[PDB]
Amino acid sequence: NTTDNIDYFDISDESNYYLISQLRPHFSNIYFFDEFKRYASYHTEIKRYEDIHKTKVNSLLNEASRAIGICNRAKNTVKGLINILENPQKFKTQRESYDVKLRQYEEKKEAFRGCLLNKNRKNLDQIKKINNEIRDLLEKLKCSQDCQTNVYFDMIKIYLVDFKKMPYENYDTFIKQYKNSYLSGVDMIRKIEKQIDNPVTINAIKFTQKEMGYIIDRFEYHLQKVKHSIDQVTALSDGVKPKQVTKNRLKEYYFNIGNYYSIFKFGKDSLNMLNKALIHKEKIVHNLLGELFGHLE
Amino acid sequence: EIVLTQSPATLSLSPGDRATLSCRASQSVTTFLAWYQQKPGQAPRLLIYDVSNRATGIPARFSGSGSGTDFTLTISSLEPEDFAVYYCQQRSNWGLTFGGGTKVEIKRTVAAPSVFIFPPSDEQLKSGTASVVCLLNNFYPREAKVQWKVDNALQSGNSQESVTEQDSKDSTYSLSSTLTLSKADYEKHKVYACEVTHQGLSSPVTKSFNRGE
Amino acid sequence: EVQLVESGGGLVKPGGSLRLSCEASGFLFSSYSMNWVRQAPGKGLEWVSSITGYSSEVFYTDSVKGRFTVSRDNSKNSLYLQMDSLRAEDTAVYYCARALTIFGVVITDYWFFDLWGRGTLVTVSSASTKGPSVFPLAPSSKSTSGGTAALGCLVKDYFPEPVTVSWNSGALTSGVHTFPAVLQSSGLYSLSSVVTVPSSSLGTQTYICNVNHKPSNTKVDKKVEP
Repeated sequence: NTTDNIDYFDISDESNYYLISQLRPHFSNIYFFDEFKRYASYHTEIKRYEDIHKTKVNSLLNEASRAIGICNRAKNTVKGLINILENPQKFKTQRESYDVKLRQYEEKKEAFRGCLLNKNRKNLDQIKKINNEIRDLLEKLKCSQDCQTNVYFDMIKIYLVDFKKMPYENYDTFIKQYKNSYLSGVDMIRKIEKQIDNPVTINAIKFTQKEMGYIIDRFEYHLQKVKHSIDQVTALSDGVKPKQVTKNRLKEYYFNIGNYYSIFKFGKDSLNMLNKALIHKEKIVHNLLGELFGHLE
Repeated sequence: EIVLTQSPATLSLSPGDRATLSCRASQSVTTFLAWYQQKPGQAPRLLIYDVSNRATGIPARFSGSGSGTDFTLTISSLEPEDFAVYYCQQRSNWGLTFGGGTKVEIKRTVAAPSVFIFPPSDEQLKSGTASVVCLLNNFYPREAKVQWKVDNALQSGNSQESVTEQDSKDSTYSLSSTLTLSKADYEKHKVYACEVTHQGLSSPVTKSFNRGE
Repeated sequence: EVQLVESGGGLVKPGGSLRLSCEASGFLFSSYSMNWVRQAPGKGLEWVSSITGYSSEVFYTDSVKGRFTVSRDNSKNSLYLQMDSLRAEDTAVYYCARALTIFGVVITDYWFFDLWGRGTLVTVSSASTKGPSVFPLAPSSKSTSGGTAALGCLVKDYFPEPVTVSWNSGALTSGVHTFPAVLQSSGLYSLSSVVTVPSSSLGTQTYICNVNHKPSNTKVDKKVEP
């Protein structure tokens, strides 16, 4: 009944365009930049990226991990604060109320989440800059209204092979069952907390249920986005396939399927983390529920 | 610095015509060029970004074309509102540079200026300076030559002139030339004339006055 | 409402310093890059400097490199320009401009300007603030045209810009041509405001020349009698 990893916490900025994760590469835009270096492979006019793209994105990623590493002192502050609210035995050692200690969790949690953003603010402009350098680089293609779609649909074929490698329904019925068994106990404690006069364990259960909710909606959020990614590129394969498009439409294309794939890789990374986090939180509530029903004397 | 030349420096067309302005660059700027519009007493207004993309809210009559060094802004059929100055600007290389800008103006019938000359006031000469003012009133086109003669001696180097914006009611410009000489130099000579030349005049008219007369 | 409001303009001697502000409202200030564009009187647009959304990078034109500095406070939705060691050629109207950013599948922007402010005037000259002296450019029966007579009002030697000249406190507006000022060799400004009137009206109707110079706090009313 102790949480050793709090990587499930995340925050997006006021743009709602940048979602910061504790897992590498912290920005889904990094995966999109990796996919563009595979786009410049097939085009002879912009093969210079393979040298200029790697030197640019690698420093953005290295600064992204540097930014999140600064908040480690604040990361451990709430990692040790939820270990007190989760464990009644560890809570019975300190000498402060549950509400007074719960406000320390909330205040220091926002400090940790807010730190992840403030340290990455100057990186938010660096992503916009590389996006521009990617768009302007595509202007060097020796086409105007005759740009070739061959490489555009080659990546579509490869992406749907990579997307079937993940079992979507395995994640879908997992969270549906865990959410059904989550609200079960939420609507349950509220109906039995008055029969058993025990405030130490039930307060710890409601808190571990509060974080269980947050982790769940983070799972359903990333689950939809990888579902939306898979459905959209599938329709691109089942849709019209012209041989020639304007140079601006091709830039729309690479940015479309490039972002579609980065959301898939970013979601699949956090979905597996949230899975291991949900089961760990559920193991805590299950055993502190057994202590509530195991001592009827 | 990547300079942007915009010749023709000015266009004189009428509503319904087609204005096709140019902007040429020293170095090549690919297709990273923008077009702005500025009216007197107002801020510039973004018209087109990256050669051919129209900004939001601006009418469809504004078109964009060009690549490399030679670029073109096209207004299909001009409207009374479209008459202003148009600047081009590049974002390719640092040291962001603008073009010289070219003003489009309303073309009307040639109108001759009403010319007037004012002797310096007696209160001004009571201090040390002397200003003779020549006013060219409501003429078109703007191109006008204002020659200052003092005792039929061609003057140069002591004149200053200022011109108005094209009027919103009659589409006419107006000039005010101010020849400011010394008080000692003013009392030395007697006859002061303002010789103007305009396309609306058969021959250069002259307005003159004799000192103290 | 979406707007940019500049502030802090004024007048200083060569080598002095001023700080211009710009308060944005109506949009999320942090997501946009910001710029400064200046326009000399009667001249064209010149880009001064630029700053990114979160002050990650800043850039300057060569003429102000080492003399100016740009800073932004996204908490106060404010853009700043610190102008140190000013020169004569720095006299211009400075504009606050917003960088054109696009919100599609990703955020991207151009180094163009989609939003502008009204701008403020910055004048750098060793000349001191001086009130305008106004002289009547009186009409005469010899200089009259067919049926029109021209009378004016020369606003001579003032500093700095601008002046406002009206006739009969606003009752006379038609036929009026207030001309742009010229910067004399003396460093002082000077202009003339004329009006074309019927020649028959000279002996009966009065013409009052109202000038207002706010920097020097002077207001002059010169009656121009023939």
